[PDB]
Amino acid sequence: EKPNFLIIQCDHLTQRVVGAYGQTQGCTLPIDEVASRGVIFSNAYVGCPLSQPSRAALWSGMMPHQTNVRSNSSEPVNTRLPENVPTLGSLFSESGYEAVHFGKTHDMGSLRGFKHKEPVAKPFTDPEFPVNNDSFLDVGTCEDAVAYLSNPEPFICIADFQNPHNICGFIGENAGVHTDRPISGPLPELPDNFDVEDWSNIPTPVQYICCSHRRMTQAAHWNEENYRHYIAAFQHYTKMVSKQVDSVLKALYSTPAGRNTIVVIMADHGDGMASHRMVTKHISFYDEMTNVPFIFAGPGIKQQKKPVDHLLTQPTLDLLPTLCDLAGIAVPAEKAGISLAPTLRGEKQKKSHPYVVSEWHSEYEYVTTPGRMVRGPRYKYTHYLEGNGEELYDMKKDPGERKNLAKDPKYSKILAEHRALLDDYITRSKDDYRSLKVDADPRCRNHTPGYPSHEGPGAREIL
Ligand SMILES: [Zn+2]
Repeated sequence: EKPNFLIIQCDHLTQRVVGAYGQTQGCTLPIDEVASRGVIFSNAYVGCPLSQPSRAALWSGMMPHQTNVRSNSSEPVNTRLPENVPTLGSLFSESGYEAVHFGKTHDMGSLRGFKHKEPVAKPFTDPEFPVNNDSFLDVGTCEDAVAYLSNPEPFICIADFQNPHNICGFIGENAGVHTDRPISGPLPELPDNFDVEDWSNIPTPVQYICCSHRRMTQAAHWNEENYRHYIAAFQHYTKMVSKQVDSVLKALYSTPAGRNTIVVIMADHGDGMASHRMVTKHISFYDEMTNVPFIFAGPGIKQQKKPVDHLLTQPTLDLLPTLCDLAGIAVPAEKAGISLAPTLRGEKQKKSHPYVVSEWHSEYEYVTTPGRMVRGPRYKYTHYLEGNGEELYDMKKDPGERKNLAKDPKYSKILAEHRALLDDYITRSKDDYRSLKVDADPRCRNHTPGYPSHEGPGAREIL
């Protein structure tokens, strides 16, 4: 019998908060239970740390400059994926699967082939944290997926949850200098990489996220207590969505279809979680935002106690071929992803990514400051057109990315070697990166570098 698939994706969800990754306890027990039956990938980099580019890319198995959906802007700034591009939904539908999608779309046409049902917001009251339509829509999504799974073959079902994206609304309610609303639970500690060591040693676009990113403008002058309350809220919205994941899985396993279902849990991108002073996602490529949870379990998938760290994976590219392989569906040769089904099955992985990549372009076209990330087996390299800025982090010895090695002459060979990987990427993927124009108004680079120095309203008000 062909397997069913349930893909659960949570917007902003991070490795740090998912207990299976070993950093934070107590926030994701239902996800951790799935992980404990299957396989989790340590190195799972998304193609862009932003929702619409990530999703347009994910469901088509392509990179953002190829879909040409490079920001969150709507039509005509970004155009829907052409109907001739194969997608996860087209491939599965054409192979006899019922393909259904619940929850957040934000796909710019890459969900073609799925039958989508729009969720309806179901409001509720939270006595300690701000909640908004992000959280209320998730209630509807959960109801929809529960109803579907409680009476389902073969099928592929996506449940696209918003949380912990309600962190964005939290930041708005706590913008600027403020005293935090008291909460009852423990107040988390700041991460080891909270502080930026040296602002002069990071790229211009990253130095001025306070100017270009509304949420960073709002948090720029936050104190340490303020950031700790941010982390608490992030954990709270994570717990909230984890309860919905539990409800969805209970529905799945309530009929005989469940045991024949492969479950995937992932995120479109992560969240700064105060690391590098960052809130949410914008411009930078640090692991908190680019390296997401990527968990599989189900029939034929052999349990692995240890996270898989010997492979570099790219969910944005790899999900489509992995699911097709598990379903016995031929993948178009042009798709650049690499099926992980052999690793999942305990069979020989004959092909793997030598490196993985992420992209930045713009958020809403106020500031266009393209960049690229290359994660090799050990080091992460970043480049930004603006100022020709570069980063180089030793991910083995400096997993917090505190120490930029790009200007250290001891690392000049390593730096060259990673520039060369970017060159290979640009060639093979037909990236127009090197020809792109920076549009970064000097008004958004007009104070001493770094967020504590930020003055004034930021790009969306000034430009
Ligand atoms: Zn600023």
